[PDB]
Amino acid sequence: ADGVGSSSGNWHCDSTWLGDRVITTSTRTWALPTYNNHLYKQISNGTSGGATNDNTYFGYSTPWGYFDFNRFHCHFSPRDWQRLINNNWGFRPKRLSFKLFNIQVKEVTQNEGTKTIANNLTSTIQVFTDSEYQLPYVLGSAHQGCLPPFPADVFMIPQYGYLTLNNGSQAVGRSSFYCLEYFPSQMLRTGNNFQFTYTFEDVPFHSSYAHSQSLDRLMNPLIDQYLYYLSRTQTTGGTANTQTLGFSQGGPNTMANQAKNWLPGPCYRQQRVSTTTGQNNNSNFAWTAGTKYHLNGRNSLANPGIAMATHKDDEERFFPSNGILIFGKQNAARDNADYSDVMLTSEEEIKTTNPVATEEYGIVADNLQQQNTAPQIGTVNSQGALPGMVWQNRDVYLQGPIWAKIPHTDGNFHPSPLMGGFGLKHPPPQILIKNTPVPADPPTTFNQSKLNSFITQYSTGQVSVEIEWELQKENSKRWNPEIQYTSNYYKSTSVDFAVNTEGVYSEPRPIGTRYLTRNL
Amino acid sequence: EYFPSQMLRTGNNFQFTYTFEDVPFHSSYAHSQSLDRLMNPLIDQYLYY
Repeated sequence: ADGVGSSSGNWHCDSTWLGDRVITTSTRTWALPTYNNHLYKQISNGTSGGATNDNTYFGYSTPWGYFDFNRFHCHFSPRDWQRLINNNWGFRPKRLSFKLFNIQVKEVTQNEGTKTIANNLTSTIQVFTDSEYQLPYVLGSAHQGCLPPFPADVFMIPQYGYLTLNNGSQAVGRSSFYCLEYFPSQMLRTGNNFQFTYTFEDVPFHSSYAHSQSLDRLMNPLIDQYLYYLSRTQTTGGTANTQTLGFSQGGPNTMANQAKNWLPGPCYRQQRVSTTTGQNNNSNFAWTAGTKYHLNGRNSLANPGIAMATHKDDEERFFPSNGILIFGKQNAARDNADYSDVMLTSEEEIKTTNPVATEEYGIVADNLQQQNTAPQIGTVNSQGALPGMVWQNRDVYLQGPIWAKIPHTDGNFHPSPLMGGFGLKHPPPQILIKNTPVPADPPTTFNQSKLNSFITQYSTGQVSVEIEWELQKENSKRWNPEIQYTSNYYKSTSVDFAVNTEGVYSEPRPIGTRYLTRNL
Repeated sequence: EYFPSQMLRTGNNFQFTYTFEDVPFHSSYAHSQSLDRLMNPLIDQYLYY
């Protein structure tokens, strides 16, 4: 049975590689504190305080907390991530299991200056999953508070909150309030455990590979085309130079002129920034020159935006202003961190199919030329979908997110999340957890006011998550060797992806998925 | 007049049936959230700008 003196689960951290499948399992130790002193609170921000209109909000913070494993380093060790990206053309999630076990509730009393902590054996926690998607879904915004990448670390559970419609700092009639105690929930004492299972819906494999061809090079280099293009509008001669028409076939020496079947993907142009700072304009342009969208009178940066190549050849010092993912190095500051404290990703691989984020999409015609008027052209800085476009998605990273919830709407176009990962109409459900309030002694004459005098408590336990992943094997006939992700050979003060002398785990660099190649 | 047609005198009647093809439900509702507000208001992101 389950009692005070027996454990309700075991520690599972493992990975198993079987054929076309890999199964990861992770266990961590968590600590859960009481939030808001058991209260729900209205929160808002408005111009009155001095915020700009672009930052206003209205919402609620709750006493509850939630579990989040939406980063890949929750499930994969760095060596496992190497096995995946060097050997496979793609992967996708299939199913998951979740367990919550070995739960301990503790009470802390304050007397004079000294603080003491004891067990409370009869207290509970409450847990439920939102399986019908009835709550605002705050997973998928890339918040802090996921399970830690390193299995020995103990993490704090984050507080749940949400936003609803606002006008300035005020609410409107359509604004919704939610009470989370209004769902069914399971209550657990120190001997109880909790578990559920979930199945992923069909989703396309993430493409982990780069193309070894480019979209404008798909032709046979040895042969002419049978089609023709207009090669000459004027006679080339001694003196006159009158109007003429002349035509040529496309061939090996004019590839720019040949007829083609396909177009590069869409473009929304970003401003370019150099990591060599003396090359940048001297001014503070991050917001005023930023790439933005405009919704209901608010301006919001398109960050990272649609997938575009970070730079062209030999340009690596440049990046789009708001167009890339940027991670932190360990102990990086929250505000105004220096360039040496952060890690910049590069989407450079998709340069074959996708326009570079800092250039125009192309050129079109402005006017109607004639004998009287010379022709004029114009530059295309944003281009939506054209028939014949092909494109790649943004890459995924070991530090980065896995899935997002597709918003429930009448229409969408190519619902792949812009921060990267798998779009899901029915994502893995969110998991809510709370300490049950325990009153301090009531008065001995009746009073109708709600009791707000409590014994301070927190809880701890273990959590397990297990995901099964499907693999897509690499089939290539390429003769020469591939690029692989590898560790450095040379000696160093510390080992990458390990602890230091102080005990702190760190991740030296971001690692994407695209190493193997494939024909376009 | 180049199609087949049914002719009716004062005692006759006419009828037919039809089945709609699968179509998505019209959405009769407004959203209570906005697209730029979907985040958790209490927590920082781990990304940088």
